Amino acid sequence: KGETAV
Amino acid sequence: SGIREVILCKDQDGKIGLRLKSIDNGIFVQLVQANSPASLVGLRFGDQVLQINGENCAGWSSDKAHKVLKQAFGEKITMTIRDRPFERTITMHKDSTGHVGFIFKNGKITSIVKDSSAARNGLLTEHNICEINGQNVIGLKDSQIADILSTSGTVVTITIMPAFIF
Ligand SMILES: O=P(O)(O)O[C@@H]1[C@@H](O)[C@H](O)[C@H](O)[C@H](O)[C@H]1OP(=O)(O)O
Repeated sequence: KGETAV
Repeated sequence: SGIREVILCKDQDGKIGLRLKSIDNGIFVQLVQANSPASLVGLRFGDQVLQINGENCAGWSSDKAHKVLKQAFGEKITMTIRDRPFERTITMHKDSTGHVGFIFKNGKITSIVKDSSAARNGLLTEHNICEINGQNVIGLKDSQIADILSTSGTVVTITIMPAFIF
C-alpha cells in the first residue's frame, strides 16, 4: 500500500 | 490542568511495557503495549513524563529514561504525567461519497483534499492520527484506520499530533 484516501 | 499522578507495578519479568523518548528537553511516551502495567494506568502515546520516582525528567536522554525504568524497585514506579501536550482535536463531516478529505501513509497525514471537510477545518499534514471518535489507531494498519473511519458515522472527531512526537 502507498497512500490511503479517506 | 492536564496533570495526573500514576503508580506502576512491575510485571513478573520486571517490565512495564513502555518506551520513552526525549523531545525538547522533556520525556514523552513513545509506545504503550496493551494489557501492560503502563496501559493499566492510562499511559497514552504522546503523554509527557514530568518526573519518575521523585526525579524530574527535564533534559534526560531516551537512554537515561530507559535505564531508570530498569534500575527501579519492583511494585513501586511513581510518575507525574502531563496529558498529551501536543494533542489536537479536529471535527470533520463526511461528504456525499462518505469522505472527510485527507490522504495518509503509515498513520501520518500527507495531503488535504481540495474543498473537503478536512480543508474547511484546517487539518494539517505531517501530523499523526492518534484517535478516531475516541478509539486508538496508533500502530494499526492504514486499512484498519480506513475501516474504522468508514464506520465512524458522518461526524468524525480526530485526535492528531505533529510527526516529531512519533
Ligand atoms: O505496517 P506499516 O509499517 O505501517 O506499513 C504499512 C502500514 O503503514 C499500512 O499502510 C498497512 O496497510 C500496510 O499493510 C503496511 O505495510 P505495506 O504498506 O508495506 O503494505
